[PDB]
Amino acid sequence: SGFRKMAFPSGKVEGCMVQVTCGTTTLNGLWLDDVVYCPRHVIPNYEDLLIRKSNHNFLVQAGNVQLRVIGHSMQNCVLKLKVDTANPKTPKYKFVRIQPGQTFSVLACYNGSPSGVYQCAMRPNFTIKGSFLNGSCGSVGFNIDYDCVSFCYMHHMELPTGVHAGTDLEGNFYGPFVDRQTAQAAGTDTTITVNVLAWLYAAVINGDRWFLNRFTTTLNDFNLVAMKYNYEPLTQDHVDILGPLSAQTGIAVLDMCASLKELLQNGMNGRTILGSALLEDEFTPFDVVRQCSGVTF
Amino acid sequence: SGFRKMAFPSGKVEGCMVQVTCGTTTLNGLWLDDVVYCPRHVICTSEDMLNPNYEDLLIRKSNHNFLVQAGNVQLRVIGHSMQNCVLKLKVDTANPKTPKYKFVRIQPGQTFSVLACYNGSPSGVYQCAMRPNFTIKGSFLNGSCGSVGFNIDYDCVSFCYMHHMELPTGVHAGTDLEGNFYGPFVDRQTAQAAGTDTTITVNVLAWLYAAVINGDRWFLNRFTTTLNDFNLVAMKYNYEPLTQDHVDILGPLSAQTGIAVLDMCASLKELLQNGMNGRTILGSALLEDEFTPFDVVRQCSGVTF
Ligand SMILES: O=C(Nc1cncc2ccccc12)[C@@H]1CN(S(=O)(=O)CC2CCOCC2)Cc2ccc(Cl)cc21
Ligand SMILES: O=C(Nc1cncc2ccccc12)[C@@H]1CN(S(=O)(=O)CC2CCOCC2)Cc2ccc(Cl)cc21
Ligand SMILES: [Cl-]
Repeated sequence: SGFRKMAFPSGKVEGCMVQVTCGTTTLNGLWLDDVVYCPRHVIPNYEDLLIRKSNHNFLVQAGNVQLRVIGHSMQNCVLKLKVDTANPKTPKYKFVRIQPGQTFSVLACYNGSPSGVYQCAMRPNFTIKGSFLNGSCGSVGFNIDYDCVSFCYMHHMELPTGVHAGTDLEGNFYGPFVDRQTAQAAGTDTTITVNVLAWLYAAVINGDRWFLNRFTTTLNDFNLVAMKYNYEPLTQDHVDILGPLSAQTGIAVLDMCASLKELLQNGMNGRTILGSALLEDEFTPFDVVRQCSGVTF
Repeated sequence: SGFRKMAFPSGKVEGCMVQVTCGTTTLNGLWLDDVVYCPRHVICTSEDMLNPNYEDLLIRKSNHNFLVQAGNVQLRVIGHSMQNCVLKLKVDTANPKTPKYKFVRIQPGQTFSVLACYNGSPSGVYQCAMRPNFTIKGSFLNGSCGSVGFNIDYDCVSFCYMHHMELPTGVHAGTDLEGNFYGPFVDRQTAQAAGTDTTITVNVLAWLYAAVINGDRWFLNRFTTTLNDFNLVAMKYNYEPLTQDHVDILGPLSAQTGIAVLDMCASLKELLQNGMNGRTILGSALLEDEFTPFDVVRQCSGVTF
C-alpha cells in the first residue's frame, strides 16, 4: 500500500555528473565515455563565440580530479567537450526525446555535485515545474528500463513564472524557447488527462472508490467536457494504453471518464484522493503499473 | 524558483542493497563493511509471526542457512547475532562500495529518503516523514522489508529507518538501524493499530515560509497570537502542539522573510478557519507537513522574492 511520487534510483547518473567552468560561468556537465555534454550557454552567435575558444579555456572537474579537454563541438544548443579520459562509471545509455505528458527523474546538481532527485512531467506547454536555483544548468532528466539509462532532458533556464525549460541530449529545445536573455513566456498549460485517469485507477487499486459511479460516456462527450476545463483531449491511443488498468480494476476507461467528468463539474466536496485535494496529472499509466507491481533496476 | 518534494541522490545506498534468504522468506539487507543488517523476522514463518520466540528460532540456525546475494555474487555468512529487532549477519567480504555512514535515531516530524527495494534490487526513491504517531506513509509491497530510510547531509549517509511491516490502515512501521522500533509496535502479527495521527505544525509553518520566499503572501494577515492561544486553536484541528523549541528553530526563516513566528502562526490559524478558497500554496490545495525547517533552508534560495 501507499502511493508516492517516486523517482528512479539515481546512482547510474550520479557517476556521470561533472562541473564545467568557462570564464565566469560554472554549470553541470554529463560525462559519458570520453565526452562531456553541457548547455552551449556556458560560453548570441554561438559559432562566433566558440571559434574564439581553445580547449584549455574549458575547465572540467570530476570530483577532485581535473579532466583535460582535447576537443569541442556544438550540436544544436548542446556543447560536446571531448576529454582525454573515458568515464569508467559510464552506464548503458541512450539519448531519447520524450513527448508532453511523459514523466522522468531529475537529478538536480550544483557545481557538478548531485543535491537531490525528484520526479516530474513534461507539461503540454513543454515546460517542467522543477525545483532549480542558479547553478543548476546542465542537470539532467532520465528514465531507467532494466539497466539502460535513457537521458531525455538537460536543464537550460528558468522562465518568469518560475517554471523551467531545456533540451533533449541532442540540444533540441522542448517548446518554442531559445537559449538567450529575451522576452519568452510559457504558453497556457493544460492538464494531462490520460495521467489523471491513471492516478484515479491507482486510487481504486489502493482502496479509494468514493468517486466511482454507475455511469459511462462516449469519447466525444467526454472530450467536449474536458476541453471546457483546460484538459488535454483523450484519444483512442490513451484509451488503449489504459486497457490493463481497466481490466485489473473492472472499471472501463469510459466508465472512469464519467467519474472524472463528475469530479470536474462538482469538485471533491471536502474529500481527498490519495491524500490530495487536486486531481494529480504527473503519473503516467506505466508509472502506476510499475509502482503497483514493484519493478526493479 | 519552484518547490518540490526532493529526495537525496540514492547512489551511495544502492551500492549497499543485498538480498537475504532464509528458508522460504526473501527480503532486503543493508551491507556495510563486513555486516549485513536485515529485519529479524526473516527467520520466521507466517505461523511463527503470532508469538515468535526469536531467541529460540535463531539458536536453531547455522551460518549456511542464511543465503546472502549481492548482485550476481553469493556472499558467505561467517557469523550472526541479534540486536533488538535486527539481525546482523557477519559476512566474509567487506562491501567495497561502503560509504561514509552513521546510524541515527530520528524524532517524529523528521524527514528522510526511502530507497524501496525488492529482492535486493532498488526500484525507486521517495521522500517521506516520521509521523507523530511513529508510522510512515510509504509506498511498499510484499518483499520490500529491509528497505532503508536515510539522509545525506554533506557526504555522510545517515541511516535512520529500516522497513519491517505494513499495519492495517496501509501505513508502515519499522526500526532505527539498532533494531529499536519507532512507536509502540512489535514485529509480531498481533492486533496493533496506528494511533490517531496529527499534522506536524512546525513543518506546515516552514512550508508557509517557503511559500513567502517563493513570492506568495496571499495568506498573511495583520494579526499575531500568543503561543498558548495558537496551541488551543491548533489542537482543535488535530495539529501537534508548537513548542518554544519549534519557535526557536523557525528563527532563521523568520529573520529572512521579516515575518515573526507568532505572526505566521496567526496566518496558519486563519487558513485552518477559512480553508484556501479555490487558491493553492506552492501548487498544493492542502497544508503540507512533510518539509522540515532544515529542508526549506536547504532547497529554497537565500533571497526572498
Ligand atoms: O535561466 C537561467 N538560469 C537558471 C536556471 N534554472 C533556475 C534558475 C533559478 C534562478 C535563477 C536562475 C536560474 C540563466 C540565467 N538567467 S538570469 O536572468 O540570470 C536568471 C533569471 C531566470 C528567470 O527568473 C529570474 C532570474 C539568464 C538566462 C538566459 C538564458 C538562458 Cl538559456 C539561461 C539563463
Ligand atoms: O507486513 C509485512 N510485509 C509487508 C511490508 N510492507 C508492505 C507490505 C505490503 C503488502 C504486503 C506485505 C507488506 C510482513 C508480512 N505480513 S502480511 O500479513 O503479509 C502484511 C499485511 C498488511 C496488510 O495488507 C495485507 C498484508 C505480516 C507481518 C507481520 C509482522 C511483520 Cl514485522 C511483518 C509482516
Ligand atoms: Cl530528528
